[PDB]
Order: sequence, then structure tokens, then C-alpha cells
Amino acid sequence: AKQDYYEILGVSKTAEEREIRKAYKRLAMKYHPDRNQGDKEAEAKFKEIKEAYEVLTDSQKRAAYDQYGHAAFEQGG
Repeated sequence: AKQDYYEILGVSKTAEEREIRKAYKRLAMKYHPDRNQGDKEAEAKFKEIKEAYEVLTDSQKRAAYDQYGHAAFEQGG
């Protein structure tokens, strides 16, 4: 559980959707269960890009997601 997430999709972290939209699809394709339901084990990989790249478009999360995993500690965020 010690792996970055902005780079997990070969990106820049400061990017936005432009790369997270070609990186999320370019790297998830390798797992895109929509077609790869023969195993569906990719369903979790989404937690690798969709859980990581989910904040690669915003900034307030870039500070939360880059260290507090996924809103780990958030009462009124």
C-alpha cells in the first residue's frame, strides 16, 4: 500500500482529465473488465486508477488523496 497514484497511470499528477482520460483508458484497457469479465478481477484495478485518478482532476483532493489514501480522515471536507 505504498505506491503513488498519479504516476500509477503514467501521468503528471498536476494534469487533469486530458491525460487521466487517455491514461486511465490506456492503462485500464489492459484490464477493462467490460470486455475482460472472463475474470472481472480488474474490477479492483479501478481502485488503482479510478480511486487514484479520481482526484487527479481536482486539487483539494490532490492534497487528501496524495497522502490520506481516499478521504481517510475527512469530517467536513
